[PDB]
Amino acid sequence: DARDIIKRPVVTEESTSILDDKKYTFEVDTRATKTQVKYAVEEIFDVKVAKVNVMNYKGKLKRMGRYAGYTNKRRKAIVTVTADSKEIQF
Amino acid sequence: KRTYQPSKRKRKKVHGFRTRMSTKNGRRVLASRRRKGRKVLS
Amino acid sequence: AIKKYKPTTNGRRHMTSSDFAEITTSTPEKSLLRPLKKKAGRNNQGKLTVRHHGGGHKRQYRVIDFKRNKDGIPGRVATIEYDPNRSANIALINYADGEKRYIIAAKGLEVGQTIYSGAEADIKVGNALELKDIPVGTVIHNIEMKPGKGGQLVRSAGTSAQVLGKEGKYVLIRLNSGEVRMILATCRATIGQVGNEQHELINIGKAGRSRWMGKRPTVRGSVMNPNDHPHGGGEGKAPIGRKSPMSPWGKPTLGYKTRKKNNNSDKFIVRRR
RNA sequence: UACCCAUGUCCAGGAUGAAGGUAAGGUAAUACUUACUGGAGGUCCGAACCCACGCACGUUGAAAAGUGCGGGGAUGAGGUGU
RNA sequence: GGUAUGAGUAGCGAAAGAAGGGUGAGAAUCCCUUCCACCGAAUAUCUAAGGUUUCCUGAGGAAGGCUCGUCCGCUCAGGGUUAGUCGGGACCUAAGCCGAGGCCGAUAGGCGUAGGCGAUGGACAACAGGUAGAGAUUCCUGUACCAGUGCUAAUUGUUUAACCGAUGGGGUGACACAGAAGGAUAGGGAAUCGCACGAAUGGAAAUGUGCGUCCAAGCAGUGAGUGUGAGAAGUAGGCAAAUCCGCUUCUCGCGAAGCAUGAGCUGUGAUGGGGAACGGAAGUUCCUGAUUUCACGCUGUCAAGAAAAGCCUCUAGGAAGAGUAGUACUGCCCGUACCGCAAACCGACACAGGUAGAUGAGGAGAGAAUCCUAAGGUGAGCGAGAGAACUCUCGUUAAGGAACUCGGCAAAAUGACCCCGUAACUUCGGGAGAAGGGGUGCUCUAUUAGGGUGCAAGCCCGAGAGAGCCGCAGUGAAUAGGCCCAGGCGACUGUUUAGCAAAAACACAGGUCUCUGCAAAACCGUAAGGUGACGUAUAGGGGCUGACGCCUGCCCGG
Ligand SMILES: [Mg+2]
Ligand SMILES: [Mg+2]
Ligand SMILES: [Mg+2]
Ligand SMILES: [Mg+2]
Ligand SMILES: [Mg+2]
Ligand SMILES: [Mg+2]
Ligand SMILES: [Mg+2]
Ligand SMILES: [Mg+2]
Ligand SMILES: [Mg+2]
Ligand SMILES: [Mg+2]
Ligand SMILES: [Mg+2]
Ligand SMILES: [Mg+2]
Ligand SMILES: [Mg+2]
Ligand SMILES: [Mg+2]
Ligand SMILES: [Mg+2]
Ligand SMILES: [Mg+2]
Ligand SMILES: [Mg+2]
Ligand SMILES: [Mg+2]
Ligand SMILES: [Mg+2]
Ligand SMILES: [Mg+2]
Ligand SMILES: [Mg+2]
Ligand SMILES: [Mg+2]
Ligand SMILES: [Mg+2]
Ligand SMILES: [Mg+2]
Ligand SMILES: [Mg+2]
Ligand SMILES: [Mg+2]
Ligand SMILES: [Mg+2]
Ligand SMILES: [Mg+2]
Ligand SMILES: [Mg+2]
Ligand SMILES: [Mg+2]
Ligand SMILES: [Mg+2]
Ligand SMILES: [Mg+2]
Ligand SMILES: [Mg+2]
Ligand SMILES: [Mg+2]
Ligand SMILES: [Mg+2]
Ligand SMILES: [Mg+2]
Ligand SMILES: [Mg+2]
Ligand SMILES: [Mg+2]
Ligand SMILES: [Mg+2]
Ligand SMILES: [Mg+2]
Ligand SMILES: [Mg+2]
Ligand SMILES: [Mg+2]
Ligand SMILES: [Mg+2]
Ligand SMILES: [Mg+2]
Ligand SMILES: [Mg+2]
Ligand SMILES: [Mg+2]
Ligand SMILES: [Mg+2]
Ligand SMILES: [Mg+2]
Repeated sequence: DARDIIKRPVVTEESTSILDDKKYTFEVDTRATKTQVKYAVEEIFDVKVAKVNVMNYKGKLKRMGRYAGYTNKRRKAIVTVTADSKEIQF
Repeated sequence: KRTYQPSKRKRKKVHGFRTRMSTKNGRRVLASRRRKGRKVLS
Repeated sequence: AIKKYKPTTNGRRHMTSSDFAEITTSTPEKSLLRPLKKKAGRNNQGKLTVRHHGGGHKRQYRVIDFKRNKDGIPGRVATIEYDPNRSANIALINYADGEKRYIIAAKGLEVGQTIYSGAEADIKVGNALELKDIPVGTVIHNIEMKPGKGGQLVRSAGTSAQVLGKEGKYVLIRLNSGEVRMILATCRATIGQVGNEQHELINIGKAGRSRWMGKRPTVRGSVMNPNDHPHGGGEGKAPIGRKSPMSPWGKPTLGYKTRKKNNNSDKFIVRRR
């Protein structure tokens, strides 16, 4: 399903700075190929996707009182919609 | 020049899980570390 | 011919080399080359089983026609080439049907000569016949022991054997060693001494040149410790303080005969060397 | 770490001038001589690099084998990576 | 386990700092400015490994940091890594590893065939700009290429078979080392041109000073050169077949063409981009010149120098669809942060050690040496005084000059280039840089003579001599052999006791003895299977001796 592949939007100074450039940053399933992300975004948001760039983030090691461990590994997809395509809101 | 010149590949090829599994004595080692309850086999 | 190098260095001082006069090309036949990796005296267990081998120059194997099977069809000697894998030179034979093969270059084998193999071949140098067809007294090489197996016996540079007689289904050959033995008469041999007979005169000249040929240094038993060699140990130099000089593995190594006592081939040896 | 295997890679600069070749001579022809050419070598001098000869210092060290000043090899039986 | 003693003692880990300003509760130590100093074939720029968030921003100052601390590679929060083309995989194989059946073996297992895996190698399409707290050949802009896909349009084919074409054949792919001479281009430099200035202290409006003086892949042309006799018949081979390869014969022969390759150049790309100065000028000519490239191209040598895919071709096969043009669309996974001669890697440390590769400017120079600098980086995580003994690291030293000492150990001296000159002995190569001497700066004659470059203009290199001139001294600094006579040992270059021995020891070329007829002997293994060797007595194993020269006596009873 498409809403399994797209987890949640990414809201940061960086992610929010490129919304005007029609680039939408999502946290996507760690197994999702950029092709699956393209077709998922089109199904969910009714937009025309020009390109999808994708990057893997390894888990970040965090301490909390002599207990240490890794945050979740993340897969981040930046989805550029076409000029003619309607925007996604956030 | 000290002993211990690290190599990711050499570490797994000599001591890794699949190398341990590839021999009967290697499997004895895995069984022994499971018996002692090690967090890290291989 | 042997070229003697002038003593421009202590390294070159007594060194000699082939002039490679007989060699007619520096380029082997690409189709007849196979890769060859150095074993450096190591077994299929990876263990050193023969000492003093390792680290020579890289070599390609040339596939040699030791069988000389191609009966009736004439072969033109196209070139005499250097072969790093053996003491003899090799000759590229262009057969009239367009098959190319390498043979051991016999002494007197020239580019342009034609060679034949089989029952109708003349007793002319690089020709190959069954021993039953080869006259008594002929000088031969590349002698096969089992029919169709290929020549094994007299192949090294300058060597040659002589047909002595014909005793049943066996021919008597005097081998290069001076051993007289019986070869089955349907085995074939090539006519002529092998060639590159100057090969034994070469003075290697320097340690490094032995290293290029893949020979690592030999350490004498008498300068090892007693746990390494029967000659090991002793304060200062020691004589061989043993009833016999020994190999590194025990066993006497001066005069002690090692041919197996109950050997099947003993019936075919007429005179030991 | 030792030896080995396959596959890569490194070696500032300078010096010397082997064989061979060509041209003159030379001879019946050859040896041979001179000049030019040629560019050999576990060749020479010398950095990188590799080594570790002397001395000093260090000796609860900067270091569980180093540093400093000198030293040896430096196209090779060479160094080094995977 | 806690706590003493030694003791406020040793130590605080190679190094240059200074002041002013700021911040702050607090400042030698954080920030900024200026000057000073250090590295600069690195102490700079990339990048592999390795590390794994150390990266950026905002807070912090318990602990960590050998001092301090407002600061940090530390603590806490948020953030940050974008690819059809870069590297790896959806490609290829080497060593090696695994290995269906198989062979061998008390068990376990060992070996090995087909077949696989396996880079350190092969193949393979993207460049220049912009942007920035943190990525960038990845984002954006511009301009491309590679492989596909559909959709239009013509075109041709639809069983003497367009087209595709093997898992098969063949070619290529495909390779060492050394040397020499070239072409080109990077780089370097000088003028030119552009812009700015006109000056502190005696002088200068100019031979004045400062700064700058251009640009991709792709596409289309060209091109130093480098290789390469073509055509036709014909076929005991290339597991079948072949029009392909191989082989043979014949005709035509030439340093000429084609044909392949090929650095670079010229156009375009660019009305674009960048650029000394909120702005946009100049882009030229000449010299020098690679360690890069043409290119292992050429020549030579012996020690004789991967494979496979890929690509091309051939048939065997399969075939109604195929290509051409145009259009728009499609292109997955992994890595991408940051450190990377280092405080982030290996050394328990923020440790004088170790760490592959690419790049690595100028003057003088042969040079990557040396000294001083450029770009760029850095002032080294304790300081302030003092200027005793003593210790270490250095500099100088009257007269003497090895008297020191086991021993000239250490230090001193020598040192570069040019010229003169050079003995014994010798294996005729050497010895030899033997030894021992002499010269070396600046000015003028002098854009000298004479070279290189070029169409010129110019630019570069450049002796021998003559005159002169200064110093105690002219490779004025730094960096650069001490030498000789004679003897022992080892011929020689090599090798060795990681960490007290580098040697006369080992090795070595050479000698000799001996074994070994090939399923060799020898060696590993219970065996299979191996090495020997894809070798075959001019070969292989073992013992001893150790270049070369002259030699190598007697004894076979044990
Ligand atoms: Mg990616
Ligand atoms: Mg460790
Ligand atoms: Mg041997
Ligand atoms: Mg000993
Ligand atoms: Mg001993
Ligand atoms: Mg013993
Ligand atoms: Mg003894
Ligand atoms: Mg004695
Ligand atoms: Mg190697
Ligand atoms: Mg040398
Ligand atoms: Mg000593
Ligand atoms: Mg040193
Ligand atoms: Mg020397
Ligand atoms: Mg040297
Ligand atoms: Mg005290
Ligand atoms: Mg004290
Ligand atoms: Mg103190
Ligand atoms: Mg310090
Ligand atoms: Mg230097
Ligand atoms: Mg930081
Ligand atoms: Mg503190
Ligand atoms: Mg802070
Ligand atoms: Mg293999
Ligand atoms: Mg295989
Ligand atoms: Mg693979
Ligand atoms: Mg960055
Ligand atoms: Mg883009
Ligand atoms: Mg080849
Ligand atoms: Mg980066
Ligand atoms: Mg360090
Ligand atoms: Mg190193
Ligand atoms: Mg600077
Ligand atoms: Mg004095
Ligand atoms: Mg005096
Ligand atoms: Mg005395
Ligand atoms: Mg005295
Ligand atoms: Mg005395
Ligand atoms: Mg004495
Ligand atoms: Mg001394
Ligand atoms: Mg002299
Ligand atoms: Mg000087
Ligand atoms: Mg010696
Ligand atoms: Mg030596
Ligand atoms: Mg030692
Ligand atoms: Mg020592
Ligand atoms: Mg066997
Ligand atoms: Mg000896
Ligand atoms: Mg010997």
